[PDB]
Amino acid sequence: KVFGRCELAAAMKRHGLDNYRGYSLGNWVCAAKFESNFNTQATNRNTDGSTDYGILQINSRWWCNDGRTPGSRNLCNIPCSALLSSDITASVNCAKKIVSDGNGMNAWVAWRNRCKGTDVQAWIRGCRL
Ligand SMILES: [Cl-]
Ligand SMILES: [Cl-]
Ligand SMILES: [Cl-]
Ligand SMILES: [Cl-]
Ligand SMILES: [Cl-]
Ligand code: NA
Repeated sequence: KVFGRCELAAAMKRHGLDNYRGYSLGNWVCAAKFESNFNTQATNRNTDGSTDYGILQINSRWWCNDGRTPGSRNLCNIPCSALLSSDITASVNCAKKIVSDGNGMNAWVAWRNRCKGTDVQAWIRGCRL
């Protein structure tokens, strides 16, 4: 599923991400835009053989099991394919664990390079929330 900007904002709000660990909703929408272009089916392979999955590009090196990342962890306790669903629940719940692990949203490279320090409220401007 390719979300619209305001559609995704509303879904993330319903799932408790607005101001989660102090990150306002626009941060999460901005991250998703640059990680996946709002596409739940996005995948990208990394140099070390791990793979990033879904709307927030969660990495199989630590967070999910895809059966092809030897020596990795599965800290969200899910198959990586669950992160590609049209229902964003699994991605949101795993993202909550990631953002709580000490480094905040700096875990998302695209957030750090394209959203951090910008006017992220623009990403939810005009949306009925
Ligand atoms: Cl957009
Ligand atoms: Cl915001
Ligand atoms: Cl594995
Ligand atoms: Cl949902
Ligand atoms: Cl933080
Ligand atoms: Na893994």
